Amino acid sequence: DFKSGLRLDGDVWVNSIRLDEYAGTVDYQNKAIVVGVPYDYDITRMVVTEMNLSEGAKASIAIGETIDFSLPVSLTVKNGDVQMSYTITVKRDE
Amino acid sequence: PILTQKNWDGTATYFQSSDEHGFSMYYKPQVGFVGDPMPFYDPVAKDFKVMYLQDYRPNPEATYHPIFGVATKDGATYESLGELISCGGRDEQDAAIGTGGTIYNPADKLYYTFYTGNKFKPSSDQNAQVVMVATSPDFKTWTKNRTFYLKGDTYGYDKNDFRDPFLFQTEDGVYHMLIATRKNGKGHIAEFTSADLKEWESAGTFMTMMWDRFYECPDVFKMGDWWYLIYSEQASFMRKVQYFKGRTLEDLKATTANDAGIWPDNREGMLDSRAFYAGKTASDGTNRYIWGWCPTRAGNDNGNVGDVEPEWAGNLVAQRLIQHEDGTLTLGVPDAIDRKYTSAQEVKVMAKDGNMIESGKTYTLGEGASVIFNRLKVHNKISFTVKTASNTDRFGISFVRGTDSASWYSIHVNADEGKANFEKDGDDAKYLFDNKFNIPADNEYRVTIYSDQSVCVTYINDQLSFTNRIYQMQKNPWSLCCYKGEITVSDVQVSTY
Amino acid sequence: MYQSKMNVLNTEQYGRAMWQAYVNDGENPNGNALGYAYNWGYNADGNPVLYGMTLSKYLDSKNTMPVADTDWFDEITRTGVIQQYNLSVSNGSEKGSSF
Amino acid sequence: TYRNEILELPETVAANGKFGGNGVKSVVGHTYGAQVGYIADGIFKSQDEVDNHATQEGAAVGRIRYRDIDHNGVIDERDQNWIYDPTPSFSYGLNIYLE
Ligand SMILES: [Mg+2]
Repeated sequence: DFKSGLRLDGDVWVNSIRLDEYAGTVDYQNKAIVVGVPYDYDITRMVVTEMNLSEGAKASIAIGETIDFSLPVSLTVKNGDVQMSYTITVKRDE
Repeated sequence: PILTQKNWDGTATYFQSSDEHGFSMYYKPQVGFVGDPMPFYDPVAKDFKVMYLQDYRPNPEATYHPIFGVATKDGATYESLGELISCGGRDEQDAAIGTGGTIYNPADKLYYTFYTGNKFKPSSDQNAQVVMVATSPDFKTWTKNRTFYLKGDTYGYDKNDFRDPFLFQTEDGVYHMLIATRKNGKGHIAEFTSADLKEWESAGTFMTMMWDRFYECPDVFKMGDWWYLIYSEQASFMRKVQYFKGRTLEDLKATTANDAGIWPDNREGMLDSRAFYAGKTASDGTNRYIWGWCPTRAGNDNGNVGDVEPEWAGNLVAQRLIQHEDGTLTLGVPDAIDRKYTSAQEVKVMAKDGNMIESGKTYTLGEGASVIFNRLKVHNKISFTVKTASNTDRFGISFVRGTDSASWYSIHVNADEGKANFEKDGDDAKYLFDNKFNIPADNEYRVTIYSDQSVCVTYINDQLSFTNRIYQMQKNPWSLCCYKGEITVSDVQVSTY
Repeated sequence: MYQSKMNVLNTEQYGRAMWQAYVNDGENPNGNALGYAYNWGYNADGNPVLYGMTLSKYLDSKNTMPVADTDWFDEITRTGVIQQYNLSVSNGSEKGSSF
Repeated sequence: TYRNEILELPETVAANGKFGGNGVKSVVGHTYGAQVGYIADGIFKSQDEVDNHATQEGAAVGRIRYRDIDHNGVIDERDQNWIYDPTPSFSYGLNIYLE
């Protein structure tokens, strides 16, 4: 009688993602995903191999496409009618 | 409740008008303002789908450049297609999006648009501006090709000055993208050739610039038998729109190759005053229409034009390019805009201060003679013919004028200087700016002013085009004055809708 | 039973009213900075229309305050119970009376 | 039914209007607690209506239109009148008992 039916549950967490053959460490407090490369990897073409966020959650980034991670990339995860923003960054290890 | 109606027709008292958040003729969205236009012709729908940049007064500190599209069959009626290219992230290279271009490849039946993303507070080692591409299957939804990142420093061009990718296809079937960038501290329009819009080869430098200035939104096209490059000057002192002429593409390239300065005509290629910027053209196959943005004024005051440079963004203005037999280009009113005005309003004289005389519909004015007509409306079209005694007279048209009006904003067509000047008359007597044109040899002028809300475009004998932003103009009387010569005005007609 | 239940806006209605106020004032609704993201456009006449809306799941950066639709009046109200038990004994006579 | 009125009141009390009038006009000669305010004659629906109506601060499309009492062409503090009267015209009650 009062609910607007906007499916506010919306599990938008991100479990783990992997760029090519490198895993990423996810920090939820600042919504960050850090991926390190062994100080020689080409960081302009990385294929999004696998990612699992939650059930019914959709992300702007697809699977199988290659992206340039020379700069941090904003990723939007949408579940139902809610959305959540993350920053994916790749560092050349020093 | 009973509404009270004030007799607008009959009182010349100055009135404090107000503008609406949305405009009909000169399109402007109810939210925000339009920036640099992106004209485009759809080969499928056979119409004009012009994009633009959305600007807000409280812009976000990191990423402030939403992109919206405008669809229109002609230059009069416009509709909004909504947001097309979303603004980038805070740390993404496309946080701020610059002017670009758009082509429709029929090989894959896809619309490819190219834009310039500007990094927010970029680092020294990071390119400030990067050209990126987005693809659409039906001009409705757009996906940014994250695999494409064209860097200016790759080919030796400036990292912080790489703007305005204008894409066009020649007859041979290859596509060329022009970038108005800087090379070793010198302005250069660089050309990149491609055959599939995926691999680009730098074909050297397409053109050089003129006393190391900077141009904005270059556009190269062909009109019948001449090649024209139209651009907007980034210099604060000039801040206007200029163009060059050429018989062939090679001729245009050789033009002003190294400071040659071969101006297209005696007016140095002037087309409009500072109230018209980022003029870019597009053709439907029979007509050429140019879109620009008339800037607003700080504090909605016509007097405060703006030091150094005018305020960014404003109202979208569409004009029709006119080609003469000598290759000169002049701006004309669109036919749809001209035909939109249907109803006619009778005019009459309210003020008689100078020594003019009235003979039916024909009025003769001498030195210091000013005649004030009735109030205007939200949309107005004022057409009349002026015959001057000689080719050195100073007549003018003043808006925001009334019996008790302390100040009025005037446009004086000075034949001695062979130009027109927009100034703030009355208690200020301040000269704002000017625009040059060609004085007719028969001392005859056909003055037609098309005014939508606050924007007004004046055409003089199909040769002079003058754009102005005059607040409080609507529902206010307008006057005709003379200062040095003698004038005879006739065929005064006012049309509204 | 509580009958005078004031009809207040839910989450979606509140977001729609916020968007309408923003577009009426001419500002950008996405600048609300309240976790609301509005998908909206213009009609033929240029009047803004709101196709859809989305919300951030957590109202705070610490992810400690999830967004939800709450009926505050229903939460604070209930079905009240009233009990009454009275017992009176009177005894009257011409020589004396009591109650 | 009843009618209430105030006959005598100190000048300072009438001026500050703690007993009615909102500090604008003296409550003397009116019902206790009566308030003085503006008059809302609908809302503006077009810029033509806004221009036709007398000038006022903050006038815009979709805003409240205030009547000009003195017909001076401007809406100010002088365009106020008695509008609130906290006295019912009549109060009635009915009791029905059927056996
Ligand atoms: Mg008044």
